[PDB]
Amino acid sequence: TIPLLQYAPSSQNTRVAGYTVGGDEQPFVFTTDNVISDSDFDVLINAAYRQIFFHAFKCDRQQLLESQLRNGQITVRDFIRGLLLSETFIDSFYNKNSNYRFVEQCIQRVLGRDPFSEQEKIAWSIVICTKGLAAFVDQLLNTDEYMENFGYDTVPYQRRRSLASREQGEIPFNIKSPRYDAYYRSQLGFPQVVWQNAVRRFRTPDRVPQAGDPALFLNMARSAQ
Amino acid sequence: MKTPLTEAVALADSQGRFLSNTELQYLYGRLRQGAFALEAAQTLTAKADTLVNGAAQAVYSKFPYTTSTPGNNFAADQRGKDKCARDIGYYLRMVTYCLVAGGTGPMDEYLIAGVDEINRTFDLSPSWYVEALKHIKANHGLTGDAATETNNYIDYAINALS
Amino acid sequence: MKTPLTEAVALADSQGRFLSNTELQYLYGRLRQGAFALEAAQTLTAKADTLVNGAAQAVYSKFPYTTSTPGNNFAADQRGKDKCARDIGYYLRMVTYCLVAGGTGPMDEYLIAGVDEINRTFDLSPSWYVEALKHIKANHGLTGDAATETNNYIDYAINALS
Amino acid sequence: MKTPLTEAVALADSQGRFLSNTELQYLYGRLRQGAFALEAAQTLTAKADTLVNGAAQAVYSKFPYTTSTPGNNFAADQRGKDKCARDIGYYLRMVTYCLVAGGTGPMDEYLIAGVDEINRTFDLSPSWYVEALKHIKANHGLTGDAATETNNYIDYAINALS
Amino acid sequence: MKTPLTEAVALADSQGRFLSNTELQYLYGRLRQGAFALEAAQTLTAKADTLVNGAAQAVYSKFPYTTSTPGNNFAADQRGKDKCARDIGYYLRMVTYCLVAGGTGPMDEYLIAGVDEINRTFDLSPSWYVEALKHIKANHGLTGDAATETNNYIDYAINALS
Amino acid sequence: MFDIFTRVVSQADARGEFISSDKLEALKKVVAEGTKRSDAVSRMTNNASSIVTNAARQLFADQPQLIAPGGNAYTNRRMAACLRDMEIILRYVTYATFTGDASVLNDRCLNGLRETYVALGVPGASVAAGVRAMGKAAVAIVMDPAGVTSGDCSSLQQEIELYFETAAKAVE
Amino acid sequence: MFDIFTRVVSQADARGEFISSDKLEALKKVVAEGTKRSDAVSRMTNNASSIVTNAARQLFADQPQLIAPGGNAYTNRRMAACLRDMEIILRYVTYATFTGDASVLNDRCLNGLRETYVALGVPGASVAAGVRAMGKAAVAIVMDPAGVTSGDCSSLQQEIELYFETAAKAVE
Amino acid sequence: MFDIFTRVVSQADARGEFISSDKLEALKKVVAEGTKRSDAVSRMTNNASSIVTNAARQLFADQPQLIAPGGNAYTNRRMAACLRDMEIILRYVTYATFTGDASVLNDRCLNGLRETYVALGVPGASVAAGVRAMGKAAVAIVMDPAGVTSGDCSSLQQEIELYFETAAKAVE
Amino acid sequence: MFDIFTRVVSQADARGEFISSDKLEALKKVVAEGTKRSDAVSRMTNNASSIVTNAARQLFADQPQLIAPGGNAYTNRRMAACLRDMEIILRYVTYATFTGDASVLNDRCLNGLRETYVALGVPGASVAAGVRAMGKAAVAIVMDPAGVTSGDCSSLQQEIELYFETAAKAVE
Ligand SMILES: CCC1=C(C)/C(=C/C2=NC(=C\c3[nH]c(/C=C4\NC(=O)[C@H](C)[C@H]4CC)c(C)c3CCC(=O)O)/C(CCC(=O)O)=C2C)NC1=O
Ligand SMILES: CCC1=C(C)/C(=C/C2=NC(=C\c3[nH]c(/C=C4\NC(=O)[C@H](C)[C@H]4CC)c(C)c3CCC(=O)O)/C(CCC(=O)O)=C2C)NC1=O
Ligand SMILES: CCC1=C(C)/C(=C/C2=NC(=C\c3[nH]c(/C=C4\NC(=O)[C@H](C)[C@H]4CC)c(C)c3CCC(=O)O)/C(CCC(=O)O)=C2C)NC1=O
Ligand SMILES: CCC1=C(C)/C(=C/C2=NC(=C\c3[nH]c(/C=C4\NC(=O)[C@H](C)[C@H]4CC)c(C)c3CCC(=O)O)/C(CCC(=O)O)=C2C)NC1=O
Ligand SMILES: CCC1=C(C)/C(=C/C2=NC(=C\c3[nH]c(/C=C4\NC(=O)[C@H](C)[C@H]4CC)c(C)c3CCC(=O)O)/C(CCC(=O)O)=C2C)NC1=O
Ligand SMILES: CCC1=C(C)/C(=C/C2=NC(=C\c3[nH]c(/C=C4\NC(=O)[C@H](C)[C@H]4CC)c(C)c3CCC(=O)O)/C(CCC(=O)O)=C2C)NC1=O
Ligand SMILES: CCC1=C(C)/C(=C/C2=NC(=C\c3[nH]c(/C=C4\NC(=O)[C@H](C)[C@H]4CC)c(C)c3CCC(=O)O)/C(CCC(=O)O)=C2C)NC1=O
Ligand SMILES: CCC1=C(C)/C(=C/C2=NC(=C\c3[nH]c(/C=C4\NC(=O)[C@H](C)[C@H]4CC)c(C)c3CCC(=O)O)/C(CCC(=O)O)=C2C)NC1=O
Ligand SMILES: CCC1=C(C)/C(=C/C2=NC(=C\c3[nH]c(/C=C4\NC(=O)[C@H](C)[C@H]4CC)c(C)c3CCC(=O)O)/C(CCC(=O)O)=C2C)NC1=O
Ligand SMILES: CCC1=C(C)/C(=C/C2=NC(=C\c3[nH]c(/C=C4\NC(=O)[C@H](C)[C@H]4CC)c(C)c3CCC(=O)O)/C(CCC(=O)O)=C2C)NC1=O
Ligand SMILES: CCC1=C(C)/C(=C/C2=NC(=C\c3[nH]c(/C=C4\NC(=O)[C@H](C)[C@H]4CC)c(C)c3CCC(=O)O)/C(CCC(=O)O)=C2C)NC1=O
Repeated sequence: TIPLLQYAPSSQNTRVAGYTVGGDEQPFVFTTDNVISDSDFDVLINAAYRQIFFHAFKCDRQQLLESQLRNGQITVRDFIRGLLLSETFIDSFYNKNSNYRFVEQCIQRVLGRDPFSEQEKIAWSIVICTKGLAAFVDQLLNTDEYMENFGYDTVPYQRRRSLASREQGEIPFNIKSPRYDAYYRSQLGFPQVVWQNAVRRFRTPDRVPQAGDPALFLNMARSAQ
Repeated sequence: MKTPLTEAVALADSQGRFLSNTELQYLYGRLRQGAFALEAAQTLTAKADTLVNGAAQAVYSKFPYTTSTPGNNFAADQRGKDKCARDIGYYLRMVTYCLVAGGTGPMDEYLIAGVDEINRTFDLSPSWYVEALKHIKANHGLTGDAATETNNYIDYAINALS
Repeated sequence: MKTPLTEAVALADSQGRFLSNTELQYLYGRLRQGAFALEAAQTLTAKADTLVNGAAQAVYSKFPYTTSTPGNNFAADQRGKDKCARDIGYYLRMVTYCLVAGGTGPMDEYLIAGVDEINRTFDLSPSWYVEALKHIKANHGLTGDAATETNNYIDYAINALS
Repeated sequence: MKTPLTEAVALADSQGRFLSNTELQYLYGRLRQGAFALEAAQTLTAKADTLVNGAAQAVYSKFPYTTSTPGNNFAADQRGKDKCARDIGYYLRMVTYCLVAGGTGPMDEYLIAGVDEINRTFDLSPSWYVEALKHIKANHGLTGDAATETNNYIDYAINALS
Repeated sequence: MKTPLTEAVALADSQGRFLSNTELQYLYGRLRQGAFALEAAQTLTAKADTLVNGAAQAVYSKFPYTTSTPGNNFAADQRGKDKCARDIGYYLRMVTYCLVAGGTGPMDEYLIAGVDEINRTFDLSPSWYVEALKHIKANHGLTGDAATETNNYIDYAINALS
Repeated sequence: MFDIFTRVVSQADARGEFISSDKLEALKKVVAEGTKRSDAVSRMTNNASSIVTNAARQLFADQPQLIAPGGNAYTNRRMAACLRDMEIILRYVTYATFTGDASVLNDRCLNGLRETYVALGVPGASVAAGVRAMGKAAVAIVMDPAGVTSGDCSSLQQEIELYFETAAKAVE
Repeated sequence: MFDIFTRVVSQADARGEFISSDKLEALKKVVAEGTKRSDAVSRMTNNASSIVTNAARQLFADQPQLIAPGGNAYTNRRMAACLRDMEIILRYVTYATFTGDASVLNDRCLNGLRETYVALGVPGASVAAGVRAMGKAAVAIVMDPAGVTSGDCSSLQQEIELYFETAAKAVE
Repeated sequence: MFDIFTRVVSQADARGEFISSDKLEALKKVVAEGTKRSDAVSRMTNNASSIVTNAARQLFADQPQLIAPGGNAYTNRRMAACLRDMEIILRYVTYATFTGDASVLNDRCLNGLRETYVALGVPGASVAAGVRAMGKAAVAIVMDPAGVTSGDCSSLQQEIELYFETAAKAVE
Repeated sequence: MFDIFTRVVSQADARGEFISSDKLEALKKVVAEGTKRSDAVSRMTNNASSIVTNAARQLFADQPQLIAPGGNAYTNRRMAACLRDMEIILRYVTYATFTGDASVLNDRCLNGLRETYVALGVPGASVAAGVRAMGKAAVAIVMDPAGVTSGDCSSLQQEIELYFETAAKAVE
């Protein structure tokens, strides 16, 4: 069928080479092949959850993918695919956002980079409505950038967020993009005002005692004999 | 958001296919459900106030250490029992919403997704709400088909809590 | 593989949950469907042979250049018309399977997924099978509820072809 | 598997670089820890049996409805109290393992990862083990630096349970 | 950015947990390091000017073709030798920063990440800075614990260059 | 993504008490007219292709630029993509009258569509004329009765005109 | 992944002619007994949690090694994972009696499960005893007639015993 | 991501000469007070859960809307997410006083948090009151002495008040 | 991935009682010799590059095929990859003597390495000779004492010979 629009790429910290070195701003990398103990599976599963769902609660966790991955038949790439097509991601991210903001969020969380331009999210928003969320996630995983940067056996991360000798590099994309936007919090109607200022009690205004007032000596008379 | 209609739309939507005959059946099968379901929601709305009061009675009679031992979580004083009336009223209202929508999605969205951390951090033993929902499912006195729907309904509530 | 039951199982598997109240309605709504659907499948099995012969008659009468012009795709000689009887018999049999299963999944799996390349490479104009399915949906003569559902079912066939 | 040495190895493996000068300090800082830690593990091994018996005493005195109300989870009969001795002995032994390893990884691997579902499905209120660990951290009587390390230690246990 | 404290924070952030006994162990092990490290940074600051002059002397005596052959990279004239004083002063200052921070992260961030392309494109043979760092590690004269850090320290510099 | 049943649910939850009796008469008559509603949707759905080609055929008869060279829908994949967009708008308005609420329509397809058509260079008023003509054919396809039980299908004709109108005004 | 309706479909397609009349009597009585079938499934999943804890509590009363140290289900996450596995096997046998076919059961969960339990070191006979006791309780939740119209259900108790038996024999 | 040691390093590098003696007296007394600093952090994270529930329980006693229906923290996952956010802010302020610098706090969590809470519809002043009460309890937990040698932690009481204040003012 | 502390932990857990006193004398003397252990690791990784080039330079002096055309390490990226492999084996044996256990070595790098070198066509005995010569130089960086306190490192020179030997025998 109809191919994608050709959108020109824009400059970013990713398409550039970069001379990376081992520091902490580099995300700890979680790979299926070397975790081989039972606890390190828990750390990897927690990290993939932190990326895809932002701290999934026990309701959001899928027993089948975690079980099957601890046995080792599942690849972590297939595990991320199963997370994206799972209903808690669809419910939290595909439902509440429009197609364009969903593609923005999904590119950030699968590929680990911001989309290059608005026309890229526009060009990728054809395929999700025409061919389904499964085909969108499948075509996203099959692209060569996800494969060269992470591969089969690596949980993705935000790639080259922070440059050397910077205080800040970049917003971590978990802070930057939450699941609501302004448009759907308007539907939920959340800014109901806290209204705890200027209540205007009607009781009579207190007047400071004038010089020579009897009360002025009340507080010392209470302390005296 | 689990109603049969939105899941039909999500299936057609995920697939990308147009609405079909398979989706259509759900709508007139939602007739087998809804023709009693709206009646049962109304009669639960009538039964509601005595249901929460009896459920509070059953929870206090099952666990006397709640009404005895002083604590923030326990209903020793008045305000704890007010929190209990609030919590069981929330549970009964989510049962009514779950009954009107046709699926567990309102109940699964408004109650179930955070109940594990709330029961962990705030020291609310879920067997209390087990007692409350079991007393409700014994006391509601639904008739025929509507009653059967609630059991599947209220058992899902207990299974999410347990 | 689209039947309402397997889609309920697929939804519960993707959501990783036990079948809820909504799923249960699904099958007794498959009663609203199936109580006529199996009757209509039997009466289509009886109607079948005159249906394919009349559909071949209608396709040959609509497009005389098929029976006139010599070609591999066109039914000039006997063996082309034998291929036509095979193709329309396949279409009618997939309609019967689609009617018995309850959803479009047998028809969508056995016919629809490759029909675009076959019509492109083998020079089979889909308006021929449009004529054939329109003649079938006019000639089948189903009674009451069964006929409208079949009509809707056959419109999905034409919409996949067009 | 959280010990400082395996985390240094994991950091060096994830970065793909051999241990630096900073990595070396880690182990001679494990000297500030271990020079009291092995002593404290031995004295906990000596204190162990009276610790579990006093913790069972404190849990039964805090919650009399456990020893009163008949149930599978509650310690009404002998075998329930035997399960309690098993559970608190497991908790104390994981504290000793956590103390010897130097990090929370044995305790986090052997106890913490499944405690939420076990407390949910088997009706074990975690405030019981809160009482047990608070009684242990009051009763162990550790001296100097060893006592403080355990306290950060036992508070992590309560924070995982609460 | 490799100091032991920021790596402890990075480990706790990647695992999503709070600190443990290990963080305390890490920093009071940074006492085993820092109680000599700040002394050694001060005495290197005092030794600094004669260190760069002797290192320039050793590099010129090891490789006479630098002071002989005319070129932009070679220190034939004055300004080349000024560039050499700048380069070895940068190396010694990064050693001092690496000593004060406690880990290789300042040195690995300010020197190591681009040294391969700079030595490739600008024709700076790294064996020159090998000579310079070997002369520094022979000439600095730090007794006891300080010497081990430097060898561990300055050997990492040579291993990054070689 | 909102059914009208869960519209009543979410409004009563933001209120915070039980569903009142007046809303229950309304929901009961919704249940008595949802029969009309659901298969009104599918009636709209079956000729959906012929509706799409007739509306596009009329649109390119009315505006000869869009098949003229230099126009927006001139080359072959752009013309096919325009047919894809008109099919998508019809399918989502079909979903919206199946849910009984315009929330799926305004939620799933319309919202960023205005900015998409402006940023692409696509005319919006041409789409507005297309969805309006498509809606006229849509009710009439769903309104006229041929081989169908006589019924109160007029209620849908109202709401489906509202849904097509919201689609055309939100495209702009 | 096969409904018994599409079992008849796929068998008649591999044959290649229409569905015969004898299969249509059988499918009609399937339709007349599927009422029993579907909500037999849901009353089985009514007490699914208490069924799971009762079967596991019986299993660890019968085999005291599995809660003894050194046993397979001894530590806390391994015990929780065993409860997860028993819940999964009950849920899939529930899916299988909802489809009316054991194809979902043998297709979705049982097949690699034998090799998984052998490669993990997990005992298989303990699982077999657990699923057998779980099946006994499962029908009896189903076979009991309290609070419901009473009609013959000798078919469901039959087929669910078959499904639990296939589960236990395929675990081995 | 900056330790105060590498704060001195990066400032002396942007200067471009060696670290002066006055900064070395300051760093030596940093080394003599970092003992207080590091395990001040851990006694703050000792009662971090009870601190979080006490601050949230006070906040929902002060503002009854947030547990009233229609409020921001009303439903169960939104309330759990609010507890998650308060735990995260406490944990990052704990990291910041462990590094000894507010750079981790302003760098890791605070910066986009202002825009996130505005775009979500979340009130910011409620968070500000929560972090202020949480900071009061935080120093006092660390400040109070139970089984610890008496010492001058005034700087710690000082600097952690600064860190909580920067957190609350950057939330706004 | 196993520290010797958690080796004692996991063995005592599979036993299922507390850690005995004899293992505690052993672990205390482990703590008294781990000083030697950890920075034995770092002085091994002090000259790791020169160790790698000296072992490779000796290997290609001993086997002139590997720099002859047609050999395995002949072209430039294959020679660079061989240097990468020797650096990786040295780094992992360095990790293994830092953990104090060969579990990281046999767990992280050695296991599939045998099959990788056979399936690539890479000679294994050449790697075995390389790791053996590399181990000799490795202890002697450690083994010879210059400008430092004398010590009983015989036990430890010991363990790194064991680790290099396991590496060379597992390459084969
Ligand atoms: C809509 C779904 C929903 C659920 C499930 C829910 C649970 C819930 N129950 C709470 C409190 C409570 N719930 C209870 C009720 C009980 N505790 C007991 O010990 C009794 C046995 C039981 C009475 C049945 C009590 C006593 C509190 C008070 C906690 C406190 O004051 O700190 C709180 C803390 C909020 C507050 O401070 O008012 C939440 C979030 N809230 C919700 O909005
Ligand atoms: C189960 C679903 C199914 C479909 C849809 C199907 C279509 C189909 N029709 C075919 C041929 C054909 N189909 C036709 C039929 C027609 N062509 C005309 O021009 C007439 C108007 C029309 C008669 C209605 C003819 C004439 C061929 C012969 C092509 C040839 O001999 O090269 C072929 C080539 C296979 C062969 O060589 O026998 C396929 C795959 N096959 C299937 O198995
Ligand atoms: C190594 C870490 C570890 C933990 C944490 C653990 C918890 C644990 N406690 C259990 C039972 C138990 N634990 C208790 C203990 C108590 N319940 C109460 O009501 C008392 C207040 C409290 C006594 C302090 C009891 C009574 C049971 C019995 C449940 C039963 O018999 O069904 C069981 C069920 C296993 C069995 O049937 O023997 C597990 C898995 N097991 C572990 O292996
Ligand atoms: C990671 C495991 C670990 C911990 C927990 C630890 C704590 C720790 N705190 C210490 C001192 C101290 N800790 C405090 C803390 C305080 N005093 C107050 O009155 C304040 C309220 C409070 C700070 C808010 C003080 C005042 C000292 C005095 C000695 C010193 O300056 O270190 C010391 C000095 C050495 C010793 O006590 O034997 C230790 C060991 N050391 C460790 O290795
Ligand atoms: C902070 C870490 C840091 C490093 C490592 C560094 C290396 C560095 N050395 C340079 C130049 C240089 N470095 C040298 C030094 C030498 N060349 C020789 O042949 C001598 C043997 C050796 C004296 C030891 C010379 C001669 C140049 C001049 C290149 C030119 O003028 O084109 C330049 C080019 C910049 C310029 O034009 O001034 C860089 C970037 N710069 C840095 O900022
Ligand atoms: C789910 C809701 C949804 C909508 C509505 C949507 C629209 C949409 N329409 C597009 C293009 C288009 N839209 C049109 C539109 C028309 N042609 C005309 O002349 C008329 C003015 C108008 C017909 C009404 C044309 C010609 C293109 C192709 C422009 C191009 O691709 O270069 C594109 C660019 C991708 C492509 O198809 O090449 C998107 C994403 N995408 C979505 O996901
Ligand atoms: C999916 C298979 C299926 C179909 C086809 C179906 C149609 C269907 N249309 C119905 C009603 C109806 N259908 C119509 C439709 C119309 N009347 C007009 O005059 C208009 C021109 C036209 C709409 C454009 C009307 C007016 C009714 C009246 C009853 C009602 O409101 O449902 C009913 C009510 C129950 C009954 O008739 O027994 C059925 C069954 N039900 C099914 O299960
Ligand atoms: C969809 C079908 C499906 C099944 C059935 C399945 C089973 C399965 N069971 C597992 C573990 C387990 N299975 C058991 C089983 C038991 N405990 C006992 O003592 C008894 C012998 C038996 C209870 C019947 C135990 C203890 C573990 C944990 C072993 C471990 O994780 O170390 C694991 C390893 C992952 C983990 O849970 O840690 C898988 C993948 N996975 C699947 O995807
Ligand atoms: C999802 C919500 C829902 C439920 C729960 C439901 C159950 C249900 N069970 C029914 C029948 C029945 N159900 C049973 C079940 C049994 N009789 C026995 O003696 C056995 C022990 C047991 C099976 C193990 C029987 C025998 C009938 C007779 C009518 C029929 O065949 O459907 C019917 C027929 C219609 C009616 O009763 O009004 C309903 C409604 N329908 C629903 O819509
Ligand atoms: C690392 C730093 C970091 C922070 C701080 C952060 C905040 C953050 N808070 C959120 C929600 C939230 N935040 C709150 C906040 C509160 N409830 C109230 O009523 C008070 C006004 C306030 C408590 C202080 C609530 C209720 C939500 C849930 C809103 C929703 O999810 O719909 C969300 C949306 C995702 C979700 O949890 O559902 C993010 C990303 N994320 C980060 O990565
Ligand atoms: C990470 C930075 C760092 C290093 C490098 C370090 C090394 C180090 N090695 C030491 C001791 C020692 N190191 C050795 C090592 C050896 N003696 C031999 O004859 C053998 C050939 C060789 C082992 C192969 C010995 C024998 C001692 C004696 C004291 C002791 O047992 O620690 C000590 C004891 C305290 C001191 O010397 O002041 C230090 C500091 N400490 C540190 O903080």
